Amino acid sequence: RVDYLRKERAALRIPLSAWVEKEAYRPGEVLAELSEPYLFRAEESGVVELKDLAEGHLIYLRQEEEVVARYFLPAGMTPLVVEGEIVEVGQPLAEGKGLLRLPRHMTAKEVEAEEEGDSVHLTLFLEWTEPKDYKVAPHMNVIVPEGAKVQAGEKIV
Amino acid sequence: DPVRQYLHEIGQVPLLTLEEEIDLARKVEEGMEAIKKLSEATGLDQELIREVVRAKILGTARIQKIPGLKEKPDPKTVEEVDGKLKSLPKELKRYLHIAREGEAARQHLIEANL
Repeated sequence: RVDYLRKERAALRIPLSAWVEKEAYRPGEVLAELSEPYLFRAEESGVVELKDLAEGHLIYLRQEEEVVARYFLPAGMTPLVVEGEIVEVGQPLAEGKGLLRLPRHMTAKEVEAEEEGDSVHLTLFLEWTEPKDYKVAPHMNVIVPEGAKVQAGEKIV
Repeated sequence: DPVRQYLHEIGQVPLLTLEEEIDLARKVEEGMEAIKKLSEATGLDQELIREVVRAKILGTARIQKIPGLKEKPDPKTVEEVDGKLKSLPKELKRYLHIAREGEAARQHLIEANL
């Protein structure tokens, strides 16, 4: 069982009446109390990408090829759009309700603060674990040891 | 009785699963190639380092004290080689242990198919 790492720098739009307000959120660490089911407001146009992560979601906004932005949907912040579907600016991207805590497999490092009125933007550098399994056969022999830290393009077995 | 004796002595060890077999040949050949890579390091013979491995594995001074009244000098042509290959970096060092365990597995294979 190889648990890999995934790094992404993503933004978030949540009001200021919520914002649990921390520089580091552990898995399951509560984020953004809110009030009412805030509608995530797209700050860019493009086509989306819905990459489902455990409880949480991730929206990649790109025009043609290149990415225009990346958004993070905390647990309970629900997607209003289908992957690849064309969206616009200010469009109702997603909806959080109440709690909307941090995902259970993911961390948060190096928070950010952009605050305007009742709302605030937070750019979080997020890294998680996206594990995968490999079935070994008698035609194989494991090389790397148990609980080892593997590189990129590493001979495992 | 030596007859039942041998049979029971070989009946003291399990055979091998297909896995164990493939793995055996694998590690064995990894040791046999390891020695070959050692010959390219300290600049010794293919069989020299080879036998000298058994000199620390197959036993102590019992392996070279009776292959006949003459085989090859134990304190001279070997002991110098047991220390000549002893000072090498981490790069070359592992290829020694691969020779010890690699050549070791050979015996397991034989005992198995016995």
